[PDB]
Amino acid sequence: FTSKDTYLSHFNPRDYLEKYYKFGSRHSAESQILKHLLKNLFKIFCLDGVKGDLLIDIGSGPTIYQLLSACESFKEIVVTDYSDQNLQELEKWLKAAPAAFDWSPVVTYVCDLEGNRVKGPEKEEKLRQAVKQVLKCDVTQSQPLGAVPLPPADCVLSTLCLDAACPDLPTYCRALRNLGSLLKPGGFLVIMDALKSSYYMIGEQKFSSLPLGREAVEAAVKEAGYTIEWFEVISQSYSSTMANNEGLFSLVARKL
Ligand SMILES: Nc1ncnc2c1ncn2[C@@H]1O[C@H](CSCC[C@H](N)C(=O)O)[C@@H](O)[C@H]1O
Ligand SMILES: CN1Cc2cc(F)cc3c2N(CC3)C1=N
Repeated sequence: FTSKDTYLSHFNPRDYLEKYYKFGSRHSAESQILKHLLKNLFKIFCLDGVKGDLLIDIGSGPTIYQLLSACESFKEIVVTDYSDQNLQELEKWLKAAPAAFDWSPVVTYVCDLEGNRVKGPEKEEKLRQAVKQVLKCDVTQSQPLGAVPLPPADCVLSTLCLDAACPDLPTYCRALRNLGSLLKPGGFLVIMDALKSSYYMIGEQKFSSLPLGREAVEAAVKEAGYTIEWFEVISQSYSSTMANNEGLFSLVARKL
């Protein structure tokens, strides 16, 4: 399995954003999946009653797409990744660096799902002010943020991280409990990840992915102290040149 040092030495954040998050008129498997993720995260943070004071995002990578509907429903967003270089990319955007990744196609798509109430500029300034803390993170540790003081959060979010981060089910189920340590009892857990998948590519470079099915996922979340409110499985896959998944699951859970 890809080790944490392989993420520190070889995970290229600029390449990663270019292969997966360049929203494209040409209807790429990647654009479709991104459109799938974007309409689910709107559904969860805007239509459903998923709102709170504090949202922690775990495995943020170099991406801000998972936070664009979230910032409508939370006052404070803390973003985390195990890879510093990833957190360095994220911050470029937060600072509105003119060398930050261009997200606006995505910001336009979301500004649309939310019924054009706001322009691109002012949905971007909602997210920037919402993100209060950018922190090192590790889902294998029982205190994944280490020493860092944080109030109990109302929602933990993890997009396409825990498949990347966990060599096996025991580790996977351990990681779920550990994110619960950051959550108020009856606090929301949101996970969007790949189903039946062993790898994904960032350019020439190969990264493992925990190969796990519908049953295994939903079993681990119960084990970890959660009750599932909704669970969803789309059959849409990544390009065959990039990933070997059979689909993607989304879930909203609660902490017993
Ligand atoms: N043990 C670990 N703890 C925390 N993050 C980890 C980890 N192992 C890998 N990661 C991070 O998990 C991420 C997987 S890529 C996911 C990026 C983004 N959330 C998206 O949905 O596209 C990488 O940024 C990698 O650095
Ligand atoms: C963007 N993707 C693509 C992808 C496809 C896949 F099948 C499995 C995994 C990924 N990962 C994590 C695990 C990502 N971070």
